[PDB]
Order: sequence, then structure tokens, then C-alpha cells
Amino acid sequence: KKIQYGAVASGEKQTKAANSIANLALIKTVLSRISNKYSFATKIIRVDGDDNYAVLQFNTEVTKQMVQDVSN
Amino acid sequence: QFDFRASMHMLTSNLTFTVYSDLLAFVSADTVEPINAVAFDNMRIMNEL
Repeated sequence: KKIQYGAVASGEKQTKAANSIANLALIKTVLSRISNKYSFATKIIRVDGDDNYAVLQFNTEVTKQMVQDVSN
Repeated sequence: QFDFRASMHMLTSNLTFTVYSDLLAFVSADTVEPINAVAFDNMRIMNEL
């Protein structure tokens, strides 16, 4: 069975040096679109393949609604 | 004796309040960029190179 699969190939030499590019350059974009509603100032964006975190520092104290409306 | 007419009273208070306990939940402070952080004299702290 020959299945067409044009996506990324986990198993190249490239599979970790370009999972840290393609995931940093993705989350640098999705952190730009949520700044139309909440104005913040991001501090670090650490990325490890898929698994990444990105600390956001706000103006006010973080409440139970800014956590819910960023996760949404 | 329970003299009724001499024992009523008119209790005068207000109509409505809105009691707020904590006040610094309203302001939202910021900080300028810490390389432009100014001491009590108007040069900057950690100025040297």
C-alpha cells in the first residue's frame, strides 16, 4: 500500500533542527494574533520540537477570566 | 407601659451604596524599560559599561 504523505518526515537529519524552527515560527504568529484583545509583553519562548511554552507578562494581576480568555 | 404613639421612631439611613473593599484592584501599573530605570537623581542606575 503506497500512501501519499507530503507532510514532515520524522526521521530525517532535519527532524529536530526544523521542528524547533517550524514551531517557534508558528508560536511567534499565534502569540501575535491574541494581542488584539489582551496587551501583554512576552518574556521567553522556549521550544523543543512540539513541546513548547511561552511566558506572557501582563499589566494587571492575572485573574480567573484572563486565564480563560487566553486559553480560548 | 407600651405607649404605642410615643414609642415609634423614624430610622433615617441611605438608599444605596456599592461597598468596595480592596482599591488597588483598579489601577494597572507598568514599568519603563529597565535599562532606562531612573534613580532619585535623574541619571540611570547601572549606567556604566
